[PDB]
Amino acid sequence: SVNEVPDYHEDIHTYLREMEVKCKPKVGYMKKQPDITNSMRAILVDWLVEVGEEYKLQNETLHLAVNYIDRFLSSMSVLRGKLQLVGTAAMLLASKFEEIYPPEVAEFVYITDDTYTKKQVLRMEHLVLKVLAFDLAAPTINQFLTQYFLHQQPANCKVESLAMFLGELSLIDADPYLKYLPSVIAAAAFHLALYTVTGQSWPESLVQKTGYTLETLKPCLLDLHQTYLRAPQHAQQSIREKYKNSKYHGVSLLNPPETLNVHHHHHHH
Amino acid sequence: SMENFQKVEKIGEGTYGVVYKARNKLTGEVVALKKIRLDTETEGVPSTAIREISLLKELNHPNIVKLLDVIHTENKLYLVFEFLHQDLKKFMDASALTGIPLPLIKSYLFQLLQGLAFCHSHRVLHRDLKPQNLLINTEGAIKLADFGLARAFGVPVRTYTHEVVTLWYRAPEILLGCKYYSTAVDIWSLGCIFAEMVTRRALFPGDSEIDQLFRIFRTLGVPPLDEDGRSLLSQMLHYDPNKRISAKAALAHPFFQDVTKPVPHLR
Ligand SMILES: CC[C@H](CO)Nc1nc(NCc2ccccc2)c2ncn(C(C)C)c2n1
Repeated sequence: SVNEVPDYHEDIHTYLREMEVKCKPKVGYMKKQPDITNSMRAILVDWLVEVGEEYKLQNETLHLAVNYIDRFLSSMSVLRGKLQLVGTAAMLLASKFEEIYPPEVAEFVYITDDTYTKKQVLRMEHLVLKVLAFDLAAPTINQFLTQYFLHQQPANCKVESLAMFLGELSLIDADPYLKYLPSVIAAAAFHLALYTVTGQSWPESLVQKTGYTLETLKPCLLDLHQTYLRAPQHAQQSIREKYKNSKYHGVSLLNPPETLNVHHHHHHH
Repeated sequence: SMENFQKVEKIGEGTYGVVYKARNKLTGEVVALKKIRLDTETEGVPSTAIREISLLKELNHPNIVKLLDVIHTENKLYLVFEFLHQDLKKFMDASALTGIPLPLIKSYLFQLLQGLAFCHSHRVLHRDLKPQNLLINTEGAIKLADFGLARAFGVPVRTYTHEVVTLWYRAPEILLGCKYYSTAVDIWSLGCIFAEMVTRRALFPGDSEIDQLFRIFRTLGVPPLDEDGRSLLSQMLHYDPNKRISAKAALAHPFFQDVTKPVPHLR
């Protein structure tokens, strides 16, 4: 029905595919940050996951905040002691954009444990808006996933939760995930979740919609599979903890598949 | 930062901020300035501004008001908009006795649907389509304005803010508090506006939520409108949000086969 916007979904998909290219952060950016690293970024993103859980925020808000952080850090050098300030302001901005009831500024100050002042958070909010030129309506993995989910017959709640779990894991690790577009990560996440739960593969109807085949998705899929396998040993554990809950059907407790059983023509493969 | 602008008169106050008519002293351009106060020690930049600026920077269409510049001071934000001479509410009031010619009504509705189709195609719900937010110029154009209550939506939609759309233009699915609402809510509003252009009276001027619902129940269960007009209107005001016509489909309706672009009709 109209909640699925039949007359516009294809226009919207085409537009989002245009915009994700324009909203893409710089792939190499951390190499050009003298004071911060991918490991520090992982700590920050993992913390934002915790914040999102604590304040019961939308996963979309979390994805938006990460996009803002990566775009900001693509343009602006930030010292280590100020990284969490960028993150806090990003999460505040994402919340104002996306949430019906965003937390008040005082709650964002509280979550940072009084390292920063309220003035600092507010001034950083303004700086982030300037640097991003108010361009905050970024396409997320989540936005593509919900569109992909409509191709289920019927809907599978464990598939949906696991795909979201895998998409979320990708936010933690700039290497490799910065080189992949949200539509591609969502596609690889959907396939991997579909296969883990049901044994099914990336649907033909989504091949026609997205133009993505398992062949084009392979590099991202192989990365995501490895991330999934190594997940219980990752330094960052908030997403796994989150997805143990009944809300997400305890999908982080599921065993990842040992192999993807992808097509290999050679006898020795 | 605002040295080049000379304020002329106060225009009014919309969803947020204050709007002034101003002139650019260097280029001669007449603009509308929306002044937004921050809030620098408490809540920062309002979500209304964040949404309107972000979305209006994306939305470039003849029937959506043009955002020209954002001037980013420490304590205030100034949005520079194109100036439009009149709003549709004032125009209808000015036309209370004369009426509005059908070709202009048809042109305005066609353009509003073009603008709205553009919004929905770019995942934006307006959610505040009332005559006060529809702006007209001397050349026959009409444009959507005040995106303070607008929202970028996902597919499929999830639950959004309930306190949306001023009472008179509020779709039944909002009034009854359905957990989901979509692009259909904007169509309802434009249907109400269509009727209001024909009569120069609000279609459902409810005094309360119950009165609002009763007024809707009466009518569905506009004299001077032809068969094609009433056909389109009934489809724009369908009770079922699923059955309600889309802006896209509305543009293809027989009512518009002979559409032109007349000039108002009053100054
Ligand atoms: C939409 C509501 C806004 C504030 O009442 N009114 C308004 N009205 C506008 N024009 C109508 C008008 C002109 C002069 C006086 C009163 C109203 C106008 N033009 C550009 N802009 C914007 C989008 C900042 C305009 N805004």
